[PDB]
Amino acid sequence: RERTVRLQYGSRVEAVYVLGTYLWTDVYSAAPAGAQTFSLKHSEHVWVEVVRDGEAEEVATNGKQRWLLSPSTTLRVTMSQASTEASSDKVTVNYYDEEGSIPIDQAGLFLTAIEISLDVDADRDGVVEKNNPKKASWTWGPEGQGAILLVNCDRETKEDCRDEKVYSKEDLKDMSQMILRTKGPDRLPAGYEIVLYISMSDSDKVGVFYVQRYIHILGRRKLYHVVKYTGGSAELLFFVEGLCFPDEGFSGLVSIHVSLLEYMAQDIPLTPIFTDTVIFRIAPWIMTPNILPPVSVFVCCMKDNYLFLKEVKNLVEKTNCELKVCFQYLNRGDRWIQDEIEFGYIEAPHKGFPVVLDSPRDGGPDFGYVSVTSLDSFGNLEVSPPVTVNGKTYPLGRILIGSSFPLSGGRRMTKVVRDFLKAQQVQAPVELYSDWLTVGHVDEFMSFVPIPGTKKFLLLMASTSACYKLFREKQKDGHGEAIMFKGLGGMSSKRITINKILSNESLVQENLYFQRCLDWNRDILKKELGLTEQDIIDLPALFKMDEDHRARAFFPNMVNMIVLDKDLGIPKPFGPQVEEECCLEMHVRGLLEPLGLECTFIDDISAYHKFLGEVHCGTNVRRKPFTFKWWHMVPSRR
Amino acid sequence: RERTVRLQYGSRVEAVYVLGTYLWTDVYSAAPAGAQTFSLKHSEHVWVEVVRDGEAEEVATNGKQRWLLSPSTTLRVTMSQASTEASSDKVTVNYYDEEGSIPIDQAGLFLTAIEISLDVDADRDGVVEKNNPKKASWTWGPEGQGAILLVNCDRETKEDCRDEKVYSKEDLKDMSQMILRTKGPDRLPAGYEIVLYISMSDSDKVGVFYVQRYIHILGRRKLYHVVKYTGGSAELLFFVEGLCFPDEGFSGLVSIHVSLLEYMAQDIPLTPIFTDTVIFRIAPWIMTPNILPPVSVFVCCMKDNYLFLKEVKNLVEKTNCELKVCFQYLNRGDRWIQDEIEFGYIEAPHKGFPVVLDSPRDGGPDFGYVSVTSLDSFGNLEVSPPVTVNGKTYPLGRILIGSSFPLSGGRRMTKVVRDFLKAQQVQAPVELYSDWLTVGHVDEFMSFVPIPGTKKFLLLMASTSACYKLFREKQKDGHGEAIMFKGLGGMSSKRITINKILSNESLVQENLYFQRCLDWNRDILKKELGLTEQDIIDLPALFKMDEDHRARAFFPNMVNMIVLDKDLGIPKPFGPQVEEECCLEMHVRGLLEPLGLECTFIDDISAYHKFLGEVHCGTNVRRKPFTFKWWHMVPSRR
Ligand SMILES: [Ca+2]
Ligand SMILES: [Ca+2]
Ligand SMILES: [Ca+2]
Ligand SMILES: [Ca+2]
Ligand SMILES: [Ca+2]
Ligand SMILES: [Ca+2]
Ligand SMILES: [Ca+2]
Ligand SMILES: [Ca+2]
Ligand SMILES: [Ca+2]
Ligand SMILES: [Ca+2]
Repeated sequence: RERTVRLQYGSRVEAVYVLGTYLWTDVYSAAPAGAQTFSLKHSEHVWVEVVRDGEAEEVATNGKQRWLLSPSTTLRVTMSQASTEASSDKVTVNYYDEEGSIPIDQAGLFLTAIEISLDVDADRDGVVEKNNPKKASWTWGPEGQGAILLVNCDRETKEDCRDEKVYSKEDLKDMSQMILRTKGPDRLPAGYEIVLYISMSDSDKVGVFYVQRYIHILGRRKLYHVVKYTGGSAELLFFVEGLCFPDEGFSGLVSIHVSLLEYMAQDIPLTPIFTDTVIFRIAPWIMTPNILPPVSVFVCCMKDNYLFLKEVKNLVEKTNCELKVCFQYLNRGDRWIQDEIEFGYIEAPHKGFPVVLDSPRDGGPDFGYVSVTSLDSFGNLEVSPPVTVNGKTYPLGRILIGSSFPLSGGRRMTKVVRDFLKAQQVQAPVELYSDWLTVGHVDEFMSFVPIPGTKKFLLLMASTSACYKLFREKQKDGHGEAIMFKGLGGMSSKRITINKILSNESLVQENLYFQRCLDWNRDILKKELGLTEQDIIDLPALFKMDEDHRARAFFPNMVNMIVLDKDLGIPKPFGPQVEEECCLEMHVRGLLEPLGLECTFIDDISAYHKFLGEVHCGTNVRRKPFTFKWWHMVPSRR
Repeated sequence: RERTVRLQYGSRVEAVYVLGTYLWTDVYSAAPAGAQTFSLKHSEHVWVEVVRDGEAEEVATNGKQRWLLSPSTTLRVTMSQASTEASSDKVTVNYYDEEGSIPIDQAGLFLTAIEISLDVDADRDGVVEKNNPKKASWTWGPEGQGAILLVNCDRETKEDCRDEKVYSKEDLKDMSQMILRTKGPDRLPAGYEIVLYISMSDSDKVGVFYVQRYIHILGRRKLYHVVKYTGGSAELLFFVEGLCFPDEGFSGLVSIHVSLLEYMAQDIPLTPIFTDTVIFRIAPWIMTPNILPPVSVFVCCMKDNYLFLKEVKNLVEKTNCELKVCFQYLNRGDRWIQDEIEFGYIEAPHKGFPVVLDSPRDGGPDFGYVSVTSLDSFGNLEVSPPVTVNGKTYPLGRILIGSSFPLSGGRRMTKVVRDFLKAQQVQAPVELYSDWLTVGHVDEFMSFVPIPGTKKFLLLMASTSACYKLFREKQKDGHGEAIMFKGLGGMSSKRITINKILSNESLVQENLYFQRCLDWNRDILKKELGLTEQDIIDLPALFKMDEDHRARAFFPNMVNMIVLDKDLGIPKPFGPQVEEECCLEMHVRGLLEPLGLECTFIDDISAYHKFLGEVHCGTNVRRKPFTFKWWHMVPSRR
């Protein structure tokens, strides 16, 4: 970076020189009228070149050499080390007339060299390197560069980013470090100051603190901060926090600048002499698919649903997971832990923590927080395992959300949430068709499970055709009078049997139609996830149709299951009993067990004595993040 | 693309098959209970494979072969040609019990194959190719692909895109072609229709017409159109227009879909069976730098400014350009042609036209159209020649706009215009510092000129130091009493001479300060344009300071000049006369003429008898577009 500094006719010029720049110096304007040639002297630590029409020659500290004065003959001035109190850094130019070798005038440049660098960890190893040449840019990929910021959604005691205040030093651990490194003499020369600043636009995206006492110096309603200069080699440590996630209209990128400003006069703005810039990207909110290792199983249910709690506890005891049990709240649905909460995470090189998206129906440390229809529930939000589709890899998987057909006039998840998920970018969301379901959640018809002992996975699909095939076989086998819902006393008077199901003509037509809805989804998943029929297992399911021609479960949907590695908690179907075993249970075992999946059926409905299509319990599994670092992905240009 | 179609127990299935897809067919669900094996037959133009657990074998039209019934044994069904009236395309599956070789039941699939493709010129040669496999994406660069749309800002008789109506067939020439190509029998089977559609979001970005009668079928308040199906090989020609340029919040990309919809029942939404998508990018508004060939010179001035008009006409007569003369209007400034109008262009493979940005102070065919401060004027908007900066090429140059320092609280061009220019992307704008000038326009201090006989160019910078050096030389030479403004009778009583200028102490300090403002710009231009001192010439300039400490010209700014290749119209400076020639004129000739630039001084101030810092005339040159195609650029990720 070349910077212009002119000698003044005939007055001396004093200037700060910032290392990493060099000066081009006009000596011609300061020459008195009539002068012919010029000579120069300079001090030890100042390098000077005479540049005549593009050709440069280094000049000695004390030479007698003379050059013709000319607009195209200039100086180039460089310094490789900062000034100290022992420095006298200068260049002095003498001017000569045609007649005689004694100088007729003199112009000089007194310099104070300083190092100024605003530094961040742009190489993404968690430590702040000195002046990374790439620090002003942000690039994706394994070779990518530039610093990362976490949204500080934490709380120690709204969330931590809600204000401009910092209390716990623990908070600073969530924060990215930014260091202003300087070197120079005891003070800046008269008329200079160093100022950190941000744009008005980024002022709601960031906050910056300086440390027993943490001062908030940039952020909401603070766009600049004058920095105190310390001489010698000094470092000022700053901590930077993100205030919000990428979204519609916010890419995730923010910038912080430091400038050396020169005081000109009263009422004149100060001149930026030198500016250094660092860029941060705020880390996206990321979702964890069923293939990732489980950590904690969160469950909600009424206090007296005893079988559910015993059977969930038993399942979890087969694993290394912890069980967290939560009951119902006045402001939350019976399923709220599944529907109102989604466990994601954020990651930076230095730190990461799980982060919960919380969407209450009505209404900690390193667990972060944050017209409507049923499709806005997080039962309607899933994510696939890592996939490759037509050569394009999605190392974090793809987010799936249920919707309706474009021209249908049907329900759709709110634009605000869809925009949020799309803006995270690294999960490249796909819309499925959930609006044929009364509740409208993708988790009603589909799930993913890992295949034990491999790196592969399966898509599990609800299938009505599988159920009808099975029931027709059992009927052919002489089991037509086999009764469903055994043990649910509130269903007993209905006397529902395989015969009674198979003879219901309108129910058959309804379920053929629902199977078309399932198959439409099957095709989208196969296309957008790069799946073949070998990656899919069909689980028998059955639905009843409402007045809107939407489906609700006839018996509990087995596809919505707790996946803990090889161990699966599967909703107990209460299917027809053949030889004192549920034919639905036996059929599901026959599909899954050969692959090394272990099935545990979990009864969440007995406590209610009947099943009308609604489940009153919910579960959500919190998982370890992907090993793959999000910043190593190269998302498509948006 | 694999699509799911199940045989129905035991009822026949009729389906449309779209070429470019294949069907996976479940034969197991339709089998009666107890059946053991199955056999199949199929017609000549239907290819059938039995796929047993991933392994596929082609099956003959009439074989006797039997396979074990099984959920994992399915059919794969493909067709390579559309159906005609002579077609009977079918697959028939027979089912067998354990005992006996006579079929116990049968299920069948009756098919009608059709070709459906929505086609655009994605390869950017101006003709619409058949089903470009890249047509659903848009990529930058010489190897880039996907179709281009023009904003139809034209008018033949607001602009043409302002409504949904089309009159002149000439209009359709501005429009991009989109063709729906189909092939099939006389009619679609019962229960199907073909529908073109767009998102609500894109409905204000596009419009689509179908042709003596042009019907507007998609656009504002029209999101879908049912297409009439014609049998045999048919093509429906559509014309597509852009309604607006890329902007803040609009990337420039729009999508159009066609779907085959299947009617299910009353109150049920129709099922999209097949969807094809094309994407367009709306061409950006591009600015033309002074290096590009001039076409027309537009000029405005009062009717009686005779010298100006004679001298401009004389200049233009040295070239092949046409002169267009415009006078003053009540709603427009004296400079309006320079300040309120900017001539850009747009280009698509098929067509391009110049497009004017019009910003009236108060208030045709293939010339398109479209708190505030002085910085919003287009005197404050320039563009550099093509440059390369640190290896990064800007083949269309970079847009330059004047601003103030970030922390100054000074003036800045309105966010809406800045956002617009940034969104065009291909000119990668740079902000300079213009706010030290009373009027605040970059064109007051800087310009570009080509170097005749080469591919190179020069930056011209106003310089106060150059003026002081020259005046001090002339004074030393005994010319101190040389008078400026000779012939301007309204300046005569001031008796301004070189001596009087040089002895004004406060004026010297003001101009040293203005030279610091110029040099700050010089450094930004050198940095952001990749320029060295060899690419720059300094023109003498002088300013007076106002109460806000901002500059206005002391004598006419020569840097704002008409550039027609080697020929330059330069504002006549009215500088001090030495030997009956203007010393400013002679000095400027001595700089430019050796490079083969021809200088003509143009007097725009004599008609006013004095110069107070304001010029009452304006010029704007309309130029040929770059040879380089904008879509061949690869802009940085935004
Ligand atoms: Ca580092
Ligand atoms: Ca925190
Ligand atoms: Ca806080
Ligand atoms: Ca924390
Ligand atoms: Ca969920
Ligand atoms: Ca083409
Ligand atoms: Ca038009
Ligand atoms: Ca129109
Ligand atoms: Ca036209
Ligand atoms: Ca302009």
